[PDB]
Amino acid sequence: VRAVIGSTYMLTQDEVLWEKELPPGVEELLNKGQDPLADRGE
Amino acid sequence: VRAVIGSTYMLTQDEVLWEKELPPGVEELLNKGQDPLADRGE
Amino acid sequence: LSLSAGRPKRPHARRALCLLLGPDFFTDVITIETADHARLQLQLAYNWH
Ligand SMILES: Nc1ncnc2c1ncn2[C@@H]1O[C@H](COP(=O)(O)OP(=O)(O)OC[C@H]2O[C@@H](O)[C@H](O)[C@@H]2O)[C@@H](O)[C@H]1O
Repeated sequence: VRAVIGSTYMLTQDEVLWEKELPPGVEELLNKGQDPLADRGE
Repeated sequence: VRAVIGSTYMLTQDEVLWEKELPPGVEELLNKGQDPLADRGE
Repeated sequence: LSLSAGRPKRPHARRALCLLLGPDFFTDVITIETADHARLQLQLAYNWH
């Protein structure tokens, strides 16, 4: 499984989308912590 | 019984999936302890 | 990073992916005792970077 970043990628014949399962708690810190320099009081 | 890690492995003619039975308590520490550097207060 | 936050500085709060290196400051109340057995709570700004 690789991370393709760049142009608009099209899946080849033998590729399927891989679901990255983040550890619990981390998913809250990415949605909540959009900018921790300004969002810091809570 | 061996641990195959790497490419997408396909079972041969004389291989069956082996269920690793962890000791009790350890299975809780792998599901709960995803990141003990951040998840440490409990 | 399971950091510390709040006034009395609870040890497990403000969990967070980032770590600021800028000149910030955390205010903590600390209740200390003097040499005359007159305990008093006081605050420090703690300018850190
Ligand atoms: N996600 C984070 N990553 C790294 N460092 C952090 C994070 N969140 C807070 N910190 C640091 O830990 C300190 C904890 O502060 P708190 O006790 O939550 O707030 P308080 O001490 O009352 O006041 C701090 C004050 O300083 C300013 O940086 C901030 O605007 C706040 O008003 C913060 O000031 C900040 O510098």
